[PDB]
Amino acid sequence: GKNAERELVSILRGEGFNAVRIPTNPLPDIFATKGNTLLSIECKSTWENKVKVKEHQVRKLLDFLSMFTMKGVPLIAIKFKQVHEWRVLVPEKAEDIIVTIDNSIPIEDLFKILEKRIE
Repeated sequence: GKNAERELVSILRGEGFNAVRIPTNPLPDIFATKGNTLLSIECKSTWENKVKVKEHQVRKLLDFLSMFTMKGVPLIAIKFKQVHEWRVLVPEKAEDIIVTIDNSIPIEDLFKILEKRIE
């Protein structure tokens, strides 16, 4: 998963986030900040149209956010290679989630929203 993580970090940095991959278990794949916003990211790349993220993976994203007094947004960021698009889902609670192209949004749509939330 390292190449996809590097690509995502590069995207986030291009978008003005300070983003870093955390070397590899208890921590998110990537975290990124811009202003008072902290993204806690599970990053996945797939040729399938869906990806399963386990409860404990989501929990790790949330626990990481709980460490900081920033406005946290947990994110499952998936490069859905079969549509050549990074899409994201913001987990609302720690549970098993199947992220699909249909229940995710383009990462650029997220960035558009975050631009408003930071503004």
